[PDB]
Amino acid sequence: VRNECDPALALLSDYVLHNSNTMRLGSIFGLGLAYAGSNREDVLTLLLPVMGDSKSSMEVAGVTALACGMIAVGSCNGDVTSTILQTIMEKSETELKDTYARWLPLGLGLNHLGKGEAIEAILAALEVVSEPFRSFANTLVDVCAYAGSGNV
Amino acid sequence: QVEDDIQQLLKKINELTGIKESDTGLLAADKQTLQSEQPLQVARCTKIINADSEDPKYIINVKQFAKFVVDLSDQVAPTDIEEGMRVGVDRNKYQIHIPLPPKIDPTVTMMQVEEKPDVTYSDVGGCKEQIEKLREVVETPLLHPERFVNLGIEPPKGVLLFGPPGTGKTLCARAVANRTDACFIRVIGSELVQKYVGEGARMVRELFEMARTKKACLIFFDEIDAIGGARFDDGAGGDNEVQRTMLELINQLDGFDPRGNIKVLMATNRPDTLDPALMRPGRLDRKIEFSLPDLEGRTHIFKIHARSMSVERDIRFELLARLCPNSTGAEIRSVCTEAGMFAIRARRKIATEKDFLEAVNKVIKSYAKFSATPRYMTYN
Amino acid sequence: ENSEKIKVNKTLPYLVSNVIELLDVKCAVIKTSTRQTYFLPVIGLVDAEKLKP
Ligand SMILES: Nc1ncnc2c1ncn2[C@@H]1O[C@H](COP(=O)(O)OP(=O)(O)O)[C@@H](O)[C@H]1O
Repeated sequence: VRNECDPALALLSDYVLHNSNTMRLGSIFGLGLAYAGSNREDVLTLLLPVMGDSKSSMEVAGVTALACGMIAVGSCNGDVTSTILQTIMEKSETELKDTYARWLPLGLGLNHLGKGEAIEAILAALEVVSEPFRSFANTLVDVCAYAGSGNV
Repeated sequence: QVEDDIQQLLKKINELTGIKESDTGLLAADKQTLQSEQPLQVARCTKIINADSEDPKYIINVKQFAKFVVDLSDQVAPTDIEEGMRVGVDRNKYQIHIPLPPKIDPTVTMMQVEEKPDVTYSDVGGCKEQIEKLREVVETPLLHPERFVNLGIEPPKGVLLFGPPGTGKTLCARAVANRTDACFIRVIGSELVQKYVGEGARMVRELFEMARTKKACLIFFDEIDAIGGARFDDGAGGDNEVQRTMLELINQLDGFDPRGNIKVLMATNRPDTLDPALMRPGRLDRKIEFSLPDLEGRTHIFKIHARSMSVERDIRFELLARLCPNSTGAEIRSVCTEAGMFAIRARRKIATEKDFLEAVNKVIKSYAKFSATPRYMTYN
Repeated sequence: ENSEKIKVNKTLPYLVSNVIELLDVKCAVIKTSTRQTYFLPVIGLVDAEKLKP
């Protein structure tokens, strides 16, 4: 939901603030699910540099991108379009692992869904790195909305 | 069509798409495992005559061939190979390769229900007493198996259902096998008598064989009258084959060596042609009858039956139930659906009182000559 | 003695055969578990008494 009466979700954004392991971790969790429908660039602007900081065991930004994927879902965010284009392509900080590959990949895959010509840079973090998650998703940015078809 | 237009092109995308990477990538789940298990093996099954001691050398008759006293696999102790055990035999080497389990033929397994007949205790109106005991014979012992020990006793390990044709006995089978859980074996006596002499005996065994390896299973016999009920005898030896089959069922059903968690459900219309050896308790304890609904019952039967259709909410099934003295709950069903025709025969959604009244007078009365519920009451 | 006996006897394949006639003209015929009759002129390992149909 949004908050109806008591806005416990929004105040949480105060508690998120820290570039440390478990704090970010479940705050990333909290704020992912906070900012589905409460979506905010801040948490990005919080996590984006933490994402630029790129430390799963400390910055926790790995899974953050996924929580970030949980923020603007189904919308074109030119920033995240560029932002992870500015991180993943850049391979910010620690990234060697297929981790910061994929934490950022699927980060774009959620947010965009249904924008038409605006969703093109989602693959840029996703189908870039060759995995079983790669050459297929190339057209999955197309079905970025349907809910009733896929058996094909 | 625009939505439909979007539908077609969208589907064509995948169609177009799928062909793409198809070109790109051009067995091992199996061809490995196939070729893996190709260097594997076959082993002709064997039937052990028996082993010997001061050493092993197991003694065996295969099948289409003959007996070979032959060594056994190194991987199987000298115990886990009791007699009468279809084991597998290094084909050429002719030495016990691995052990196995027992035959049951393709007639006993063909009747293990797999699925389950949707017939909850909601459709079983007018039997607060019938199902009440049944649940004791079948439900409670199979599920909550504490009390019967906390106090130490035994439940009607088998139970009998009888009544004219149309009381709901087959629903109770279907009802039970539904909310039961155990293994519900549906075996009809029609199944039991075949052609060549002494053939049914194999069925009961298999039945009791398969009943056994699986603790807590419901054997159900609908139409037991078919298998065997009376023990005639004369200068013709007619219903002899079937009689034994009964004795077989009799014997294994409660005579020397316990049976186990094989609970037993028998369904008849004529509970009068049945051998005392069936009837007696031990074999068939709880004896349950399925009355021809009285007053409050049929109302539940009507309400249950009609509860699931578009009926006129003013009309009270009670009146109809009153005009139904002794008709089974089945006929009452021909009415509820009967109005359907009438209700459809004009053009209407909802039925009226008369729609039922007619049905009552249309089914019951008209289809009275037939009924057979009054000839089957005295079990003829 | 022990040597060859183990090779010939050690052969755990054993085709049981129900004796038939115990001709003493030391001869004796037998029908196999394969339903095959072979007149063995050397009852081999197995005393006469051991012998009977
Ligand atoms: N009290 C009842 N409640 C619900 N349905 C009933 C009742 N009595 C009879 N029926 C219906 O009538 C049919 C009678 O079946 P059953 O008595 O098993 O036939 P048979 O007597 O040939 O074994 C069942 O299919 C059931 O749907």
